[PDB]
Formats: sequence, C-alpha cells, structure tokens
Amino acid sequence: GSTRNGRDSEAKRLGVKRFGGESVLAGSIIVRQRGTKFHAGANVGCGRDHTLFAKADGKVKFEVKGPKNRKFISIEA
Amino acid sequence: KTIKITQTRSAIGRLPKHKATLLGLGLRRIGHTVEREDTPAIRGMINAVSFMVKVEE
RNA sequence: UUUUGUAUAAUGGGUCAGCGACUUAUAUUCUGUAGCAAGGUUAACCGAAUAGGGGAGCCGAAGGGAAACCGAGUCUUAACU
RNA sequence: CCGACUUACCAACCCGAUGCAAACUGCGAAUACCGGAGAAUGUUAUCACGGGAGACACACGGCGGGUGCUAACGUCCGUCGUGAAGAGGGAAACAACCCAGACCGCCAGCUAAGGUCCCAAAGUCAUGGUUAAGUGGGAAACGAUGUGGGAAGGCCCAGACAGCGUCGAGUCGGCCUGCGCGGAAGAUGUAACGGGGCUAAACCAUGCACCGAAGCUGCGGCAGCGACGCGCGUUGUUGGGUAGGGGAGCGUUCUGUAAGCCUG
RNA sequence: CCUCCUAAAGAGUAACGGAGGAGCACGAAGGUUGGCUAAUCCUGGUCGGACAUCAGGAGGUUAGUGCAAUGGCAUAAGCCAGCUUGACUGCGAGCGUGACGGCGCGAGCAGGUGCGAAAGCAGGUCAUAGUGAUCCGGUGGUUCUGAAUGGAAGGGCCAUCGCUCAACGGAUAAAAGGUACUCCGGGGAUAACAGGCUGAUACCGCCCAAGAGUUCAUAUCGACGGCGGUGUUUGGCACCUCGAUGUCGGCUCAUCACAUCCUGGGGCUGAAGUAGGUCCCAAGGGUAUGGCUGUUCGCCAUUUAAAGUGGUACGCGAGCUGG
RNA sequence: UGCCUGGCGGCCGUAGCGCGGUGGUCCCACCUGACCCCAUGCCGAACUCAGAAGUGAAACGCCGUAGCGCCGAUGGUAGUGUGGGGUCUCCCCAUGCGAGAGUAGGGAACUGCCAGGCA
Ligand SMILES: C=C[C@]1(C)C[C@@H](OC(=O)CS[C@H]2C[C@H]3CC[C@@H](C2)N3C)[C@]2(C)[C@H](C)CC[C@]3(CCC(=O)[C@H]32)[C@@H](C)[C@@H]1O
Ligand SMILES: [K+]
Ligand SMILES: [K+]
Ligand SMILES: [K+]
Ligand SMILES: [K+]
Ligand SMILES: [K+]
Ligand SMILES: [K+]
Ligand SMILES: [K+]
Ligand SMILES: [K+]
Ligand SMILES: [K+]
Ligand SMILES: [K+]
Ligand SMILES: [K+]
Ligand SMILES: [K+]
Ligand SMILES: [K+]
Ligand SMILES: [K+]
Ligand SMILES: [K+]
Ligand SMILES: [K+]
Ligand SMILES: [K+]
Ligand SMILES: [K+]
Ligand SMILES: [K+]
Ligand SMILES: [K+]
Ligand SMILES: [K+]
Ligand SMILES: [K+]
Ligand SMILES: [K+]
Ligand SMILES: [Mg+2]
Ligand SMILES: [Mg+2]
Ligand SMILES: [Mg+2]
Ligand SMILES: [Mg+2]
Ligand SMILES: [Mg+2]
Ligand SMILES: [Mg+2]
Ligand SMILES: [Mg+2]
Ligand SMILES: [Mg+2]
Ligand SMILES: [Mg+2]
Ligand SMILES: [Mg+2]
Ligand SMILES: [Mg+2]
Ligand SMILES: [Mg+2]
Ligand SMILES: [Mg+2]
Ligand SMILES: [Mg+2]
Ligand SMILES: [Mg+2]
Ligand SMILES: [Mg+2]
Ligand SMILES: [Mg+2]
Ligand SMILES: [Mg+2]
Ligand SMILES: [Mg+2]
Ligand SMILES: [Mg+2]
Ligand SMILES: [Mg+2]
Ligand SMILES: [Mg+2]
Ligand SMILES: [Mg+2]
Ligand SMILES: [Mg+2]
Ligand SMILES: [Mg+2]
Ligand SMILES: [Mg+2]
Ligand SMILES: [Mg+2]
Ligand SMILES: [Mg+2]
Ligand SMILES: [Mg+2]
Ligand SMILES: [Mg+2]
Ligand SMILES: [Mg+2]
Ligand SMILES: [Mg+2]
Ligand SMILES: [Mg+2]
Ligand SMILES: [Mg+2]
Ligand SMILES: [Mg+2]
Ligand SMILES: [Mg+2]
Ligand SMILES: [Mg+2]
Ligand SMILES: [Mg+2]
Ligand SMILES: [Mg+2]
Ligand SMILES: [Mg+2]
Ligand SMILES: [Mg+2]
Ligand SMILES: [Mg+2]
Ligand SMILES: [Mg+2]
Ligand SMILES: [Mg+2]
Ligand SMILES: [Mg+2]
Ligand SMILES: [Mg+2]
Ligand SMILES: [Mg+2]
Ligand SMILES: [Mg+2]
Ligand SMILES: [Mg+2]
Ligand SMILES: [Mg+2]
Ligand SMILES: [Mg+2]
Ligand SMILES: [Mg+2]
Ligand SMILES: [Mg+2]
Ligand SMILES: [Mg+2]
Ligand SMILES: [Mg+2]
Ligand SMILES: [Mg+2]
Ligand SMILES: [Mg+2]
Ligand SMILES: [Mg+2]
Ligand SMILES: [Mg+2]
Ligand SMILES: [Mg+2]
Ligand SMILES: [Mg+2]
Repeated sequence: GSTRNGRDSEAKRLGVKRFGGESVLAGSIIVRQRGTKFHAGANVGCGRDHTLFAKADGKVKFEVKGPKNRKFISIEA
Repeated sequence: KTIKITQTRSAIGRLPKHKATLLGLGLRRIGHTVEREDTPAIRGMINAVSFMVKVEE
C-alpha cells in the first residue's frame, strides 16, 4: 500500500574543490567536509564547518604527516 | 621519422574520445591517409584508436 | 497529421474548380540601412502648399544615493586598507 | 546454615579454523574527474555578451544498478550508441542491432558488415578434422555400451575378459574433453534453415580468391566555408536532416516609370 | 528540511526504492585560560545484591558528543574549574553552491571588548536539520521626505515584530459536496473488453527417492527438494484501438489442437476370469435430455459406448436473442 | 673524534609491544621536607615551592632476544579501460592497467640542532 521511507536531504556538494598542484588565490576553498577528514597545514585555515581554505596565494599540497598519518592540506606560497 | 596513418573503419558509433582522437590525428574519412611525426604523443593517439587505423611504418 | 514509433487495422480527405489561416494599429527593444551628429528630431497646429513654418516636447551628451544631497564621482560607515 | 557428586544437557568470553554484507573496512584497482606542461592536429572546435528560437511525452540497444520474478517490447536512475531528426548495404520480412553518414550525374573501379549449390551477385574453392542427429535449422534438470580426441590406471601368454579346468588376446571402468542422442505436447496450412534443396550446400581449423553499400576511388558538374594570391583564379575542406535559426530567390494582383512600349 | 545507502572511488543523479531524524535546545551547553581523560572487566572491600561508592590492576576509547545518521574529535571537538559577554558593530580580498530568489565558507581592515604572563584565541555552540519570499501592517530610532509656507500626517531609511502561508517558491483576508438528468474540449499520453509482451500464479510433464504398498521405493502412490513445457487460469505491464475494436449467457453454424471421454492397437499390473489400475500409440468417426438458476458452471433426475479437454476477438449480435 | 645523558625537531610501527639483561660521576628519576609561593570539589597524589641524606626499586635510557605487532617481494589469481566474441542471469579472446589476501623474506628503527658528563 504505502511505505514509511521516501525521504532524503539535499546533496551538500562536499569534497575537494582544488586538487594537488592547483594555483589558488587566498580565501579559495580547497575542501568542504564534515569534520577534519583533511587537516589544515601551512597557509590553510579551517572554517567553522571544517572547510579548509587558502590563507595565501600558492599551490595546493596534500601531505600525510605526524604520528596518526593524518592528511594535511597546505599552500606552497 | 614520420608515420603514415590510414583510417580503416567508420567513426560512426564510436566513443566521443575516439572521435576526438581521429580529429587529433586529422583523419577525416575511411581510407584517408595522413603523414604525422613519430612522437610518443602521436603513438598514444594511434594506440587509442588502433582498432580503426593502420600505421605504415 | 500525430507520435518513442505508423503500410498501419490511428486521424483526415469521394473528385474537381473557386475561396480558406501569422494581419492591422500603436508603443517598445534589437538588427540592417540612410540623414545629421554632441547633438538628433519635431507633435498638435499654421500653411492650397508631401514645401516652408512650428523645438511645446522627446531622446542623448553623468553618475551615485531610498532621499536631502553630492557630482567624475557617489553611496556605504564614526572612518575606510 | 550449608555443601558435594552430577548431567540427552543449554552455554558467554577467549583461542584456532570457514564463509557472508547496499546502509561493514586495520586494504584497494581499472576507469573517470581536477590541475600543470609539451607536440601534432582540428574551418575557434572555447568563453563572454547580444537578436531569434525550439524543447522540457522520449524509444531501443550496450554497460553499471534500484524496482519487479537478474519476468515483461515492464519500470526508475547513471553512462555511451543509434532511432527520434538518417537514406544506403546486412540481419527473409524487421525505427532503435551490425556495416555505413545520401551535394548532383556515370551502363567505371575497390571494399564494409554480410556472403559465394539454385531462387540470387560471388568458391559445388583448397587442405585437415568432426557430426549421421536434416544435428545444423527451438527447449533444462537428468538419462544412455552413440561417436571422436587426450592423459592415467587395474588385470593379462605364472593364460586375463566373456562363454562353456578349458580358451589363446587383450580386457575392465573411472578421468578430462569435441560433436551428436533421448528428455521435446497446441490449436487455419508445411510453418522452429526465408524457400528449393543439402550429408555438405553442416560444424571446426587454416588459407587464398571473388561478390557485396548512396562507404572509398575514378571522371564530369554545382554550391557553402576558409586560406593563399591577384569579383575573378589556385588550393584546402564541407554540403543527411524534424523542431527551429540564418541566407537568397520565383511567381501572382495592384501603383509609378507609362499619353511610353506590345497588340485586330 | 537533515543523515546514511542506492550513487557506477570528483560533483550531481530517479522510483509510491531501503533505513532513520528535524520544525529545537543552551547566558551556558557561548568566549577564553588552566587543568583532566573513557567503556568494560578481573582481584579485594560495612550494609551492598549482577549492577552504587572505595582501592589496585587489566584494558586503551570497544567511551563521550544536549537530540538522527554520517564524517570528525586526545593539541581533544569529550570531562572539570576560574574569569567573562566576540552569541560584538561597521566592512570584507577571495572562494563554494545555486536557473533565479538565495544559501554557505572566509583571512584581513576599522572601532570597541573578554580571557591569557605572553604567543594568541574569540563575529556563538564538533559539523551537517531546528525553517517561510513578497505584500500588508505594528513598535523603536532617524527632521531623509514633508503637495502655498512653518509644522504635522503619511512615506523613506535603520533596527525589530506578526504566517503548521506544513500543498512548506507561499493562487484569496475569506470556500465543502452530488450528478445514473447530465454537458463540452481532449487522450489510446490513461483504466474497463479483446489482442500483445511476460509467465509470478495456473495447468501439464519430468528428476531425486524418504516412505506407503504383508515382504518389496518405482503394480499403484510419491514426503523433502530439483528441472522444464504450455499460453491455459489469476495476475503484471500499458504496446494497438477512446474522430467507438458491441460486451455475459443462450440460439444458429462451426473449425482446429491433442494433454484421448468413447470406439481401435499395445506394455506393465499388487492382470485367474470378469472387470479394473497405470503408461504408450492413435484425432477416423462419435461424444445426453431434463429440473433449478440470466447463468457459464454446479447440484439433482434419468440416459449413453462415451456424455473429452482446450484454441478460434473467453469462435460466432453488418447471423438471431436480450434473461 | 668516540661513549653517556638531557632538551627540541625530522620521521610516524622495518620505528610499536613482550621478554632477558643493564646504568647512577654527570644527567634523569624517584627521593627529602613544606611557616613559605602556589595547590587538593578530601589528600603536598598531582600541581608548587625549599632542598640533596638515600636508591636505581619503580620509571626512564641503553643493550640483547622473533613470541607478537609491523613491513614485504616474485609469480599467480581477482577486478578493469578499449576493441572483439559466446552457450549472454554470466563469461571468453586481443591489448593496456593490475590488486587484496597469502608466500619467500625483512625486521629489535634511523636521523638533525643545541647543551652537559666522561674518555
Ligand atoms: C460504447 C462502447 C462499445 C459499444 C462497448 C464497450 O463497452 C464499454 O465501453 C463498457 S461502458 C458502456 C458502453 C455503452 C455506451 C454507454 C454505456 C456504458 N453502454 C451502453 C466494449 C464492450 C469494451 C469494454 C471497450 C471496447 C469496445 C469495442 C470492443 C468491445 O468489446 C467494446 C467499444 C469501443 C464499443 O464500441
Ligand atoms: K576554490
Ligand atoms: K497516440
Ligand atoms: K479509431
Ligand atoms: K520594431
Ligand atoms: K536605425
Ligand atoms: K568607490
Ligand atoms: K541505458
Ligand atoms: K545520427
Ligand atoms: K533441420
Ligand atoms: K565556557
Ligand atoms: K578586532
Ligand atoms: K504548493
Ligand atoms: K460542483
Ligand atoms: K516433461
Ligand atoms: K516390489
Ligand atoms: K477505446
Ligand atoms: K470447439
Ligand atoms: K492396459
Ligand atoms: K479422433
Ligand atoms: K472481443
Ligand atoms: K450475444
Ligand atoms: K463486423
Ligand atoms: K441482421
Ligand atoms: Mg546526503
Ligand atoms: Mg597526525
Ligand atoms: Mg501511442
Ligand atoms: Mg514502416
Ligand atoms: Mg497496427
Ligand atoms: Mg489509415
Ligand atoms: Mg486496409
Ligand atoms: Mg484524433
Ligand atoms: Mg474519412
Ligand atoms: Mg542623475
Ligand atoms: Mg513538463
Ligand atoms: Mg518529462
Ligand atoms: Mg529517460
Ligand atoms: Mg540493465
Ligand atoms: Mg520501456
Ligand atoms: Mg528489460
Ligand atoms: Mg517528435
Ligand atoms: Mg537506417
Ligand atoms: Mg535497412
Ligand atoms: Mg532487405
Ligand atoms: Mg572485389
Ligand atoms: Mg549466382
Ligand atoms: Mg569442395
Ligand atoms: Mg532442427
Ligand atoms: Mg539436447
Ligand atoms: Mg498442423
Ligand atoms: Mg556502388
Ligand atoms: Mg560519397
Ligand atoms: Mg554527406
Ligand atoms: Mg542540409
Ligand atoms: Mg502598372
Ligand atoms: Mg559521488
Ligand atoms: Mg563516479
Ligand atoms: Mg541527469
Ligand atoms: Mg568548549
Ligand atoms: Mg558545546
Ligand atoms: Mg551539534
Ligand atoms: Mg494591500
Ligand atoms: Mg507644507
Ligand atoms: Mg497643503
Ligand atoms: Mg511548492
Ligand atoms: Mg465528449
Ligand atoms: Mg498506450
Ligand atoms: Mg487487457
Ligand atoms: Mg492477459
Ligand atoms: Mg512507458
Ligand atoms: Mg488491438
Ligand atoms: Mg475511424
Ligand atoms: Mg498422444
Ligand atoms: Mg488428420
Ligand atoms: Mg482410412
Ligand atoms: Mg444442464
Ligand atoms: Mg466471444
Ligand atoms: Mg469454444
Ligand atoms: Mg440485428
Ligand atoms: Mg459479427
Ligand atoms: Mg435486461
Ligand atoms: Mg615531590
Ligand atoms: Mg630498575
Ligand atoms: Mg600485494
Ligand atoms: Mg624493545
């Protein structure tokens, strides 16, 4: 007859906006994410929704770093 | 060195990327022979559409 | 004709002849073309006058601001890097 | 107040083995996507802005899936192809499959898919095999000394196997595999190769011929776009199209040109 | 509106697909400084037990997160305390995401502030739901405007308030039904009939053989399961027909299939005979009348060698009937 | 220049555990006391301060040792882009890419700056 499902939320367009080696202007969003899947490295800020954004003009650099092998995003300015 | 490349089959029904490659080689129709420089870039194009071109080398 | 798709057993037409469907007015924008050009153009009307007169107006040469207002600036803001 | 033996016994944790997962992941591709660089090639194929739209019923096929019965020529997504809006050749006939994109003409040529005994264009082609079922040319579990190939065994002239010690040569049944057989009943008429017919004219392998399209080439012609030269030449390339956009024309009636011009 | 999966390792991606949540909460549950680290179990211990609190150890986040799910989180984003109001005002390089309206992220600048010795951090909260355009009107501020002039009214601007407008891009401030008395424009874009595709279901075969059959699976039957065939019931789908493809049953007239009811041939039998059972071959011909009911069917009566089963637009209304 | 110790990094398990040693001159640790500075939702346990008699017991560092964790070929397998094929619910062929798991094996980290002790 009827079903109790049939709901879903709008897709949030998360994920990587600027990949490795891409030249960005300061302020450019590099990744939108839920929590810190990626962490802010050098010249990268972490917004209130865990958005990583460039704090300097330069090139995006993904790196695995530290004792937990966490993924950091940096900007090579 | 230059290589002669002849188109042997139709582009009709081929993938867009394959049509783009034939355009990249400058092949216009079945039987059209073009003379191109033997470079890795040209060889990769041939490789991508090797089923529908013949290389005389 | 309509359709994803019609020989279709979907639609329409018995045939011929004649008639039968994107117009007209005004406004507005764009294009072309012609005139004149930081100007362009007149409306009613007058004029027997397609002339000539009539520049009332309209558009343009300045914008910004809700506005007062300021003005190659202006608004925003107590003030802008 | 307790305890102690005790179980057809039911048993968590932990340990060792075994699987399973769209909403599991201590792993993790191919692809795809984003960015950078470099050639060649491509009628700028790109982006922006402005004039004009149409369209917002899609269909099938392939691949990845949800749903459904991994039912539907079903339904709903993703992605590519074709149809739509695409003729030609093939698939008997057959939008959507295969081949292939029709500017025009030719009583030239070469090919594609697909074919070559007759209908019907081209091999009654070659070589080696398989099938005997018209299998080919509809159908499963399963059944069976059909028949071909391969590897390996048991037993055997100290006589095996079958028949009745005799008898003198092989016998026995598993394995893997090729092709067949049964399983296999439907309604107008053969009617489940398109038909004739076929024992290859079937199937497999190999090879060389040929046929075969509106594909390609040849010859002649027309037009669009772009170069490079001086509207002309030379040269490159393009010309299937519905909605629809753009360009250029034909003819009709009427007005001027026209008291002209044609007309008993 | 949010979260996951479907979703094909960028984004996005449908279904009356599979699962759950939201329409808030919080002046601390916000800011900052300083500090801290979980579940669970084992051993011991007043009451005290499986589980309270205490002590030690094992363990290592298997906890926790104001509330779903996912992704995060130890430098914790988790837990505790001090001081606080950055849950600041004006702006904003740049970027994400949207058809748009919008929505989001944001360093930095100015002013003023909190916490910290300081570097610093703070424009709410681990993040992602907790929402409502415009109009109309309300309240406070602001001489911006003020229809002769000065005022004022009203308007503007800034701040803010009023919607389960939840059918949530929100037709109106304000709205239920009937039509077999019906009507128009349309559609085979879409149902009812028949056809088609399909074959779950149905019907008919077959495979395995537990077992029943005194004994004995296979005379006969065939549990648990397995594989097909037909197009044949109930359905699924919506491809043909809505500028009409007349419909149940009967009557008349049929025609084909064979899965055979009778008659014909045959094997097996748990076949003495008679008469059966079962299977194979066989479609030549044959194959009830009545009672009841619109019935088809069915039950009943009485026949018959038998009273077959199906297909044919559930054969047959330009052939009849009209229950 | 070697050996030891401390601090701060690189790196983020070949680097971590376990298990057997081993070190006190120096350094480190525990340690010794607390009217003090500061501290305990109780407690000088911690934090903090004033110290140096004692011990390396614990911890810590170092060394050894595969029982683990960890790393890990080669080959094969799975998957898969493109093209092609079949008996098409699934496969196969050509070509390109090629895991995961497991196997052999590796494996008791390595390294920069500064300071101090010793030789
Ligand atoms: C009018 C249509 C009729 C004569 C009858 C029709 O039956 C119906 O449509 C049932 S509704 C019924 C039909 C007529 C007209 C009004 C009233 C209602 N009643 C007297 C009926 C049985 C079908 C169900 C639909 C298709 C039909 C063709 C074939 C068929 O069996 C017909 C149509 C196309 C036919 O023209
Ligand atoms: K960006
Ligand atoms: K139609
Ligand atoms: K009709
Ligand atoms: K106009
Ligand atoms: K003009
Ligand atoms: K400005
Ligand atoms: K598809
Ligand atoms: K096409
Ligand atoms: K045959
Ligand atoms: K707080
Ligand atoms: K500030
Ligand atoms: K609505
Ligand atoms: K009404
Ligand atoms: K059967
Ligand atoms: K028996
Ligand atoms: K109809
Ligand atoms: K009949
Ligand atoms: K019998
Ligand atoms: K008969
Ligand atoms: K009918
Ligand atoms: K009737
Ligand atoms: K009729
Ligand atoms: K009649
Ligand atoms: Mg989501
Ligand atoms: Mg880390
Ligand atoms: Mg239709
Ligand atoms: Mg046709
Ligand atoms: Mg038809
Ligand atoms: Mg017709
Ligand atoms: Mg006809
Ligand atoms: Mg019609
Ligand atoms: Mg007609
Ligand atoms: Mg102005
Ligand atoms: Mg629509
Ligand atoms: Mg649509
Ligand atoms: Mg679609
Ligand atoms: Mg599919
Ligand atoms: Mg469909
Ligand atoms: Mg399908
Ligand atoms: Mg159409
Ligand atoms: Mg065609
Ligand atoms: Mg054709
Ligand atoms: Mg044909
Ligand atoms: Mg030839
Ligand atoms: Mg011939
Ligand atoms: Mg021969
Ligand atoms: Mg046959
Ligand atoms: Mg067979
Ligand atoms: Mg027949
Ligand atoms: Mg030809
Ligand atoms: Mg041609
Ligand atoms: Mg063409
Ligand atoms: Mg054309
Ligand atoms: Mg005239
Ligand atoms: Mg995605
Ligand atoms: Mg993807
Ligand atoms: Mg889409
Ligand atoms: Mg906090
Ligand atoms: Mg909080
Ligand atoms: Mg939260
Ligand atoms: Mg109003
Ligand atoms: Mg006044
Ligand atoms: Mg007044
Ligand atoms: Mg709505
Ligand atoms: Mg009507
Ligand atoms: Mg339809
Ligand atoms: Mg029907
Ligand atoms: Mg049906
Ligand atoms: Mg449909
Ligand atoms: Mg029909
Ligand atoms: Mg009609
Ligand atoms: Mg029979
Ligand atoms: Mg007969
Ligand atoms: Mg006879
Ligand atoms: Mg009767
Ligand atoms: Mg009937
Ligand atoms: Mg009948
Ligand atoms: Mg009648
Ligand atoms: Mg009739
Ligand atoms: Mg009646
Ligand atoms: Mg102490
Ligand atoms: Mg010790
Ligand atoms: Mg590996
Ligand atoms: Mg060790």
